[PDB]
Amino acid sequence: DRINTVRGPITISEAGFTLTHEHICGSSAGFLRAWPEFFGSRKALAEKAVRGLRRARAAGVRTIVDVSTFDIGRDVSLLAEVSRAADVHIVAATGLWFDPPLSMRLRSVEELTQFFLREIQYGIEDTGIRAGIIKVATTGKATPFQELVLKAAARASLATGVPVTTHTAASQRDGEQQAAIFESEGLSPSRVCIGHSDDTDDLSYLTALAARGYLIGLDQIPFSAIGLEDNASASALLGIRSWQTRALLIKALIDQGYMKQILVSNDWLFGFSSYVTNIMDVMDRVNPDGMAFIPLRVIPFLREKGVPQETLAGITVTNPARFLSPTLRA
Amino acid sequence: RINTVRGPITISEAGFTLTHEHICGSSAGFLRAWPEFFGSRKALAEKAVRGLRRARAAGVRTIVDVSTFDIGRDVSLLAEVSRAADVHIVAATGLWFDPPLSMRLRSVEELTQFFLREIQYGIEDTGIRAGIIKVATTGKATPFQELVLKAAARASLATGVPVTTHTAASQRDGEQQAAIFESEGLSPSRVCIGHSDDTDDLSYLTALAARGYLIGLDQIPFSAIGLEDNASASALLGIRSWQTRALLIKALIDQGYMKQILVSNDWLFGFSSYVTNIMDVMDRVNPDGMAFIPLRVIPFLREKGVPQETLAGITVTNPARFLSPTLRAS
Ligand SMILES: [Zn+2]
Ligand SMILES: [Zn+2]
Ligand SMILES: [Zn+2]
Ligand SMILES: [Zn+2]
Repeated sequence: DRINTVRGPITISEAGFTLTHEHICGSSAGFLRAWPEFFGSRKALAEKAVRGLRRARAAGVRTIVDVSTFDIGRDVSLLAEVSRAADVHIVAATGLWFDPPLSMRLRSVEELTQFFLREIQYGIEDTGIRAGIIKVATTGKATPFQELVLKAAARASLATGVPVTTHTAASQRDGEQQAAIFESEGLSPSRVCIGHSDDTDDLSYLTALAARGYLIGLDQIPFSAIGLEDNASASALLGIRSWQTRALLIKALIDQGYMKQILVSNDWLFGFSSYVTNIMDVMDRVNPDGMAFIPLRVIPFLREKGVPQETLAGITVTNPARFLSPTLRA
Repeated sequence: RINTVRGPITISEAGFTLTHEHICGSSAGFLRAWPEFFGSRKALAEKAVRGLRRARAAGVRTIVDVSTFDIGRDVSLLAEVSRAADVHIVAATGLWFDPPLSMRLRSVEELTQFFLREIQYGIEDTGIRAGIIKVATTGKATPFQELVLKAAARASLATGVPVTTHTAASQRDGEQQAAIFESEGLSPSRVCIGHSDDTDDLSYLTALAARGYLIGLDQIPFSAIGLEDNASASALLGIRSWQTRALLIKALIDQGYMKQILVSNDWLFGFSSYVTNIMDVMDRVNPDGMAFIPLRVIPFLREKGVPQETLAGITVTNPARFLSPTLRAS
């Protein structure tokens, strides 16, 4: 009956409209503290984040889930600062993404389980801030280390009730192997979001996962390099499908009967250091609305396509609350 | 003056100096996220303080902690143990073998700016300035490692701070490193070619020394003799005896290169980037820790006929000439 945020526990009712896959800053462990000038300054980054969260809040957002892991350079002290300033709840994450350092890559399943548990049950670093979600990643068939991470995430979820959310390459149908590994651990699909699922046009891939009880993360809705296709780096990151094509997958899954299984987000951020230097600016040029893109553009778009407001409130309020509220078994 | 974690020191203050050491071999952010890996931060600090006090009692006055950003260098911890043990510690900038994406994606100009920040401004928000630049290859340089070497040469050329390297001596890495450094105009007198004790190729070593390079014979206690079937320890430590490594010091002395020699242990008080208990295995191999050089190597060389004055030149005179900022130490 409580969800952990960077400001402490909140009720299901307090979470309200929740974006389930976002970032304050996509970076690397230790990088923000070592080279804040990469972002102009820590101050400038903080300011940009407060502005964006305030705009999001004005558009209706009440909570974001920051799925930045240790190796995404998650700085929960920065999260707490911006959450306070903007009055938007922020759920922090544990887990590991694609850039684990050696001190992580060398660890056993038992050790990784202890680390994820520490961040959920005790706190992150010395902040006392506890993670409310576990983030994991594969890009095609899991490496041996990625298997350890998936197993450890499942075990941490099974001991705490905190859910697991994933990065996939939806083209490579990764959710299928992620699912297989989670189920081998006894994890309920009700505690798992298969993320970046909006990157495919193969509806049958999505429906098969949904039929199994998985949550489906349609979470890069504004990602498109339409208008900048000759920007190789931007095209690689954003793809060449329109935001409308991505958004229409939400309607497609509603129509199949899977509205309760849908989670929607922007996968936005206010700083971004793990890619080409100015990728943040390019992204802002693509989507000036930032995190407010879902409420301001996507919801009205789906309404115009015939989706009732009530269904959209279900997807953006009810589903996230059911996903996040700790349980074995949602 | 030479920048230490406690402030700039004069040449006269440096005394007996171990030029390639670590307080803790880890990964960026790792110590702060998972201090229990080390028992606790307190336990790690106590172990480091005990170890430095032992080194000091054996005559050590300064160590150069060549831990980079990606070795998880925590300069706040360095300052803490430096003050507690009364041993000078020089901190490092540069990059080693585990750069995260936020480093790997950076250009030569951006890396140069980062290294310069840590030398001229300070490390993180601590105001502690680096007194050396650490770089690394394992065989032929990767494209990224080339950028790191070029950026290190540029930062050295702007500041007078020297560059020290990790090599695979068996692959004669020193020759490519030298070539890249000189293609940037760097004086060999500002460069220590490190881990040079893992070779029997005296002609490779003397050729470099003759060109003005400093030769880092810096892993003298590294040996898995008595634990050869420990795959992980033998991979890290090798099977070359400590006596063989030490006799290379005498070999270079006997060929007239005493002024080009730098000696050290490459020791540490915590180690998280390898197998979990590697620190224990290492302490079982070399209970003297950083006091191995003064307690074991020096008397061994004395017994082999090397005059004390030569050993003082190597352990006191050479490191001071190496560390004191210049563009040409001659
Ligand atoms: Zn992702
Ligand atoms: Zn993301
Ligand atoms: Zn090394
Ligand atoms: Zn080292």
